Amino acid sequence: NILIVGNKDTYKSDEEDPYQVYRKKYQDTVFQSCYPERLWNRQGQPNRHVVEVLLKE
Amino acid sequence: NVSIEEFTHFDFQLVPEPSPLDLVITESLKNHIEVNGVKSGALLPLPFQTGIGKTYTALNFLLQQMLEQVRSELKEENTGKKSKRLLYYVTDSVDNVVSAKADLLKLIEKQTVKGEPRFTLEQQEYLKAQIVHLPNQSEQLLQCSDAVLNDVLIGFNLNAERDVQAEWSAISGLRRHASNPEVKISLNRQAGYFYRNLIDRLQKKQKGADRVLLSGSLLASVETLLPGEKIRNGSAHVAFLTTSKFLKGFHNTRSRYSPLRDLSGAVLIIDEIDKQNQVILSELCKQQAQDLIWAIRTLRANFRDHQLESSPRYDKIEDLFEPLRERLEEFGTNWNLAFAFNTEGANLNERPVRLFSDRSFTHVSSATHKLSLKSDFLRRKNLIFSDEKVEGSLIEKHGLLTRFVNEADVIYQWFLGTMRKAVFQYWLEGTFQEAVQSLLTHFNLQEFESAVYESFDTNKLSSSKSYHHTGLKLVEVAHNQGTRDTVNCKASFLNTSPSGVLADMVDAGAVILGISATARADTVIHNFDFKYLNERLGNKLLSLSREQKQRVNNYYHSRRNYKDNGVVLTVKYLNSRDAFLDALLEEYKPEARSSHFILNHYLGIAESEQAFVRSWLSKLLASIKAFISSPDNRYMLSLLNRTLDTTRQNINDFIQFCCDKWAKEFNVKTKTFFGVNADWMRLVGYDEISKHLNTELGKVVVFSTYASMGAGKNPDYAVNLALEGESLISVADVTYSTQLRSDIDSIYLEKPTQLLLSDDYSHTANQLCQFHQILSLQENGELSPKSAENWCRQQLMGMSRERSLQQYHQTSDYQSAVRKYIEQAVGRAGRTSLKRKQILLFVDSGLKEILAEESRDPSLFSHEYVALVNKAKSAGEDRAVRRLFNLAQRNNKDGMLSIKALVHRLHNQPASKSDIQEWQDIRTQLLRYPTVAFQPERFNRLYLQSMTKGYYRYQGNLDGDPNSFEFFDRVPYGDMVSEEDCSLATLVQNQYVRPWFERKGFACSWQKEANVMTPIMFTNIYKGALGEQAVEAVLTAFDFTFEEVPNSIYERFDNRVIFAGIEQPIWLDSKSEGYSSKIALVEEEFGPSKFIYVNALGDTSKPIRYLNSCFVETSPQLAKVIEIPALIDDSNADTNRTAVQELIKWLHHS
Amino acid sequence: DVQAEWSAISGLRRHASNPEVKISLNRQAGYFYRNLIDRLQKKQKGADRVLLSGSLLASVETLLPGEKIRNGSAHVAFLTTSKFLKGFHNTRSRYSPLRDLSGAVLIIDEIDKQNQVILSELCKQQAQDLIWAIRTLRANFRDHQLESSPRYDKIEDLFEPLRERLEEFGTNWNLAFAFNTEGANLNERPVRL
Amino acid sequence: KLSSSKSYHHTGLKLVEVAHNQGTRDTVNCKASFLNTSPSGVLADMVDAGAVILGISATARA
Amino acid sequence: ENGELSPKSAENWCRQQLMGMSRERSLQQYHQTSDYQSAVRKYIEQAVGRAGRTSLKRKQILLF
DNA sequence: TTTTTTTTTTT
DNA sequence: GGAAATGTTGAATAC
DNA sequence: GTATTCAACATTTCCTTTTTTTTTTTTTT
Ligand SMILES: [Mg+2]
Repeated sequence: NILIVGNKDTYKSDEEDPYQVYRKKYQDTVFQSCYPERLWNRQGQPNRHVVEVLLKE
Repeated sequence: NVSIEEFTHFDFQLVPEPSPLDLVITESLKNHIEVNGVKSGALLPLPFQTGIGKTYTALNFLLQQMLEQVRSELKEENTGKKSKRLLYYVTDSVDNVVSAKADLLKLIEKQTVKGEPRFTLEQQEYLKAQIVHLPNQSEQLLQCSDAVLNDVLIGFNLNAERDVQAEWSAISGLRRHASNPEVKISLNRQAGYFYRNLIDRLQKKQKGADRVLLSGSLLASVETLLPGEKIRNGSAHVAFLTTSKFLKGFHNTRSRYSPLRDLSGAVLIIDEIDKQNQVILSELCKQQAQDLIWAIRTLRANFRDHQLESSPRYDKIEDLFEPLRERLEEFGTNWNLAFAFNTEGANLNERPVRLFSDRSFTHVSSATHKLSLKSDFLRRKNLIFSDEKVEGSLIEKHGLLTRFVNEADVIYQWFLGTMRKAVFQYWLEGTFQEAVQSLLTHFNLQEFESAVYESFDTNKLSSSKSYHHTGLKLVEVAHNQGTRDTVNCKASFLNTSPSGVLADMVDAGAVILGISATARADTVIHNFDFKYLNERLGNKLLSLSREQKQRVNNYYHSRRNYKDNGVVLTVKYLNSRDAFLDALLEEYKPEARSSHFILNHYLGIAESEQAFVRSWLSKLLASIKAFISSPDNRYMLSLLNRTLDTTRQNINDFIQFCCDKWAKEFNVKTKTFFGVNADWMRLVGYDEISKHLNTELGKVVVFSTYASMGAGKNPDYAVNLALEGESLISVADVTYSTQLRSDIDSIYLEKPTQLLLSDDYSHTANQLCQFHQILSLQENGELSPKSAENWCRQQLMGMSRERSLQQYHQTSDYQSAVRKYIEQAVGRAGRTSLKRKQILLFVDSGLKEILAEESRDPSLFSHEYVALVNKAKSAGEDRAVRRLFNLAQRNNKDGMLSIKALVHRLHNQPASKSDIQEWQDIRTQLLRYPTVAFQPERFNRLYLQSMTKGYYRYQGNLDGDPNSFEFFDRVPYGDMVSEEDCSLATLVQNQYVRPWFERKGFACSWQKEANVMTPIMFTNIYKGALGEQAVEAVLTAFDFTFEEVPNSIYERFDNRVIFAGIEQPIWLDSKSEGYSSKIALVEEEFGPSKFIYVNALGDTSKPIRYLNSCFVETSPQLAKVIEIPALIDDSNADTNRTAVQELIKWLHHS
Repeated sequence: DVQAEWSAISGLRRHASNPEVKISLNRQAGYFYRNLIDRLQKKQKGADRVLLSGSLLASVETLLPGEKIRNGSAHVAFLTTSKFLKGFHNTRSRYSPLRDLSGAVLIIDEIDKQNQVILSELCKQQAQDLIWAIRTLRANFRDHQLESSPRYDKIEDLFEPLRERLEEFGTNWNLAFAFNTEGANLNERPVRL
Repeated sequence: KLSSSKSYHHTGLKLVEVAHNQGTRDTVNCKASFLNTSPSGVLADMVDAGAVILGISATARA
Repeated sequence: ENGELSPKSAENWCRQQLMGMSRERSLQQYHQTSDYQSAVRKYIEQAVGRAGRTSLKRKQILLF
């Protein structure tokens, strides 16, 4: 699972954050997360290096 | 006071010895009368080089038209049918209008024939009175003296009114000391408003019975205050005004007069014709946005029962509005306009919703979702709710919000068009205001007054379809101001492009004489679409011929004989000079460390801009050094993109340092001129450079931009022979009116950068004219429909200005625009006949490849442009081919999306009569003309131009995405559209079909022509029509009678069939649960019936299949549908007589 | 446009000695003040609320003296009768003192003179065409209705008698047709009632 | 309205001017201008709305 | 409304006002009321009130 | 017949 | 919460 | 108005351009 979640500080409580919720809910499930700004270049094209990094992680 | 009797003994046959340009204009307008007739309009583009007599030629033509009117009025005064033929001189800038009027008056005063004056003093006074100038209202007021307007106020008794005299006193008091600028803007604003109010007052004073009789001094003062009155009186018929004023119109005492509504018989000289494209576009972009929800609700509410007088003056007007009332009632019922509208669910406050649509295809919505439209009767609201659709699947099911907005736009524009038609039926232009007011007041629609006034001057597959006649619409859906529970759909429209406006002027009857050196540049961003104008005007678009072009070329050579006199044009292409720039920078700051540091610190260049600045600065400095080291060139002009004003002072000091260094090294003093702006030339006149070259010794560098050096600015200077040396020579074979002047002799040309139109003004905040560019490119074929739709999407989503430029760069329209800039630059710098013995042209090397591809006809090029092109080429992909590919895709996707809408409307019961008629028209056109020899007018988008005559291969999913169609030999192996692939030859060999086809006029074979039907037409319409006609052809001769399937279930079955002696209703379908659903739908309305499914072509040996209502096989007596597999044998076209006999045997068992 | 107008006003203000200059400056300043308050009320209406504090807050309170009254920082106002009847702006909207007179203490100098001033203010309302007004009311109230949500409770009941009266009026007087005079020359002299 | 307190000061007056519409010679408008209350009605409305009014003038009760 | 005019006089004055009326004739209509005299005394009472604004007075003040 | 000069504010 | 690996600011220390 | 040590988040790269790089106008309201 890749969970495109918002920035961690902008969520005021742990249970509001999708991160730290499905992480404790699905205790036996591989997880990976990302922010949705972190897949654009400065011209807006998809950033392939990010998706290779996500896949290898 | 002078009268027309002064010309009684005037010799109208004596004319000055005409130039070849005058002869060319006269010959072209003679031929126009022969070909198109007397009352026809025309468009004559004249690619005349400015500086070789362009303005004199235009004004001499204008003067000849003035004398023709005098001769006609003297000769035909006894007829009484007076026609004061209007002549206009329009151009975009105020100063050019004023200058042209001044030059025409000067030409009247000083023209001579055979050494004798053309006109006497009284004749001169008569002609100069026929000419009028129409500025903006503020400047019109500030021209008039206090005596004139006091006379006007006294004569119209407005002097008694308190507010009128208060404002006039304030304006006068400002006018006494208006030297200050801020005083000037304030005075201009108040003068405009006061002129508006005052003219309103005389207009209401004049319309009624209290009409102040105007004569004598009051008439003169009024005509001075309102020059348009002289046109109404018939005392003047020549008007000098700008394009914006021409589009807006001018007042007289009676009303506002719009020249666009009265173009019949007018002659309209437009200077700088190709600049007027974007001027007209900016005038069209300024329309007031309007709310479609409010508009449709008001139209529906007021058209419900309000009606007109039923008097003789309202004949046939109610019938015009009758269809619109029915449509409004149906629309309000369907979309529940009793309720208001609101957004439900997804937050509209974080972002409103933007919808783009060209009214034909390429629809784009800013919402990622499928915004649908739901009527909640538990509440009383229409809710724009958001299904969670993703932005990527924009080709999904068509939502409801877009349909609602499109239909509302259609109804609104229909109302405006019906208003125009009703105004014409009510009535030639004083009736217009009264007609609009009476119609709007009878219907209680006075709130639409401004919309009708603003828009008045400005079944589709069967029509000539084009963007220029259609335009575009962008609608933003946002919360209403002050409320949080109601939504408005404010819409901004372009109903026509500037090319459409120009073609409308020509169709209305105007003879338009468009003069510009680049009048036929091959770009649609920076010029009118002449492909569209040639399609629409035909041969009313005049063109000077090859012999005429050769004569003009010879005349231009005789005035610019460089070669026989020894003038040489030297061209260099400069690239970056990094070492040269670095040495200069290290000389500028001797004790600094590195030249990169000098650039960063002392010049103030960020790390991002360093490479770009090093590129454009090195070329500029290399050109300047080569200019200074030259022995006798005296006048350089750099043309950059940026201005070198005080905002870039750190670079100006470095450039000044280098200039001083080279002036010392080569021992010639050079005076630079930084920041030659529009402002600089308004403040410090350009004659400062001229005076400097007239009095001082040495060289001169002038820094400017392409934008700064626009049309009408003359950079020539007065020659003082003591300073010039012997480097000036005269290149004209015959010289007259000596007045020694010369012009520029070195120039640097940077590559023009920001070429997409972008005004950045307030009115450009909606980005409408940024969609006009993508849609005009797609019209031309410069973009694939895929690229145009994607660019439209990114423009909706908010696009960087940089990225729009990159999208523009890959068209060949871009390169034609670049060459249009370069050709206009060197053209404006050549305005005299005294030249150096050498002229240097330094060019950015990024312009080399672009200029290498100039391949048009060089007969009318300027000498400098020829030199640039030849030098570019000497160091050495078709555009029409790429245009053919793109236009194949565009005509495909256009028909693909328009057939889908038409079928969806037919399946929406009831089927409207117009839709059925259009369906039949399309099928009849395709049956009669599968291919056409010339590009058709009325059905232009059923066809595509193929590279091979009569056939073409294509690849594309006919029910998938229309962006992914390819076409000619890009696809070697794929589907193929040809006469063979529809089996027309087998169909026409049959002895029953062929008489039917020859009787109906249908084509028995495909003509080998370039225009062939699009793949959507071939697969979805042509084959079905062929099958239906073949089946009807065979069965009608076996005693079947064929009549139309009615509107309740139209297009579900091709034809109702009636056999003689059988009374059970029969239905025909020609080529399971869906078919059973159709079965239930028909039998619900018409009871038990027989349905026939038959294929015209196939194997006749395969047996006939009998099915029930559920499409399950059964006995013939129990069957409800008969499935005839093959009516005509596919091998030899014999009739399947056994199958038809078995069918009629069943029909007897009914 | 804001910078252009403000700079023009400032340059006009730079000398402003001449009376007609003063008149022009007055009109321009009035219109520009109207536009500027319209805009800042827009940005304060939406979610993009500019937080006023310190120097900026004092600047707004100087430009909009009514903002001090809204903020609770000032509660004594000196203004003319005409301004009192018209109301004054704050950063949100226009505040009308007449709609919020509960608990107010109001000192009126030369009270009997204010009869004529109030009358002059009441005379200046805009006239309205009754035919157009009744036809618009009848046309729009025929089927248009409001949301039927808790924020619109008991409001449609307020309009129900008026809708019935509008339909009966339009039936009796035949408002499908427009109105015109017949016979005697209306243009010779209009009718006044 | 006879079952209510009747006074000019809170009924005011109406002046209607019937003329041809602007630009048309076949349609008439009814341009009405109203006074819905007198200044005394406005002053009494302020007092009824809860304002304490301190009217100072040497001729306050002329 | 005040009772200064009879309804007959008020309606005649309204009729003459509608048909155009000279200010001198409207003023003549007004002069017949006692409201006019109260207004006259109001004008006079303020004129001497606005001119009595200090406590230093002559031995003789002349009112003409 | 009676017999004038004053004013504010938004647009 | 792209990763690792490099790198700099601010803060506490603090001699 | 200190100097030195050090722990915490920024930044660039990545199966290698972010892309192109501006000034200019008329008219009514
Ligand atoms: Mg991790």
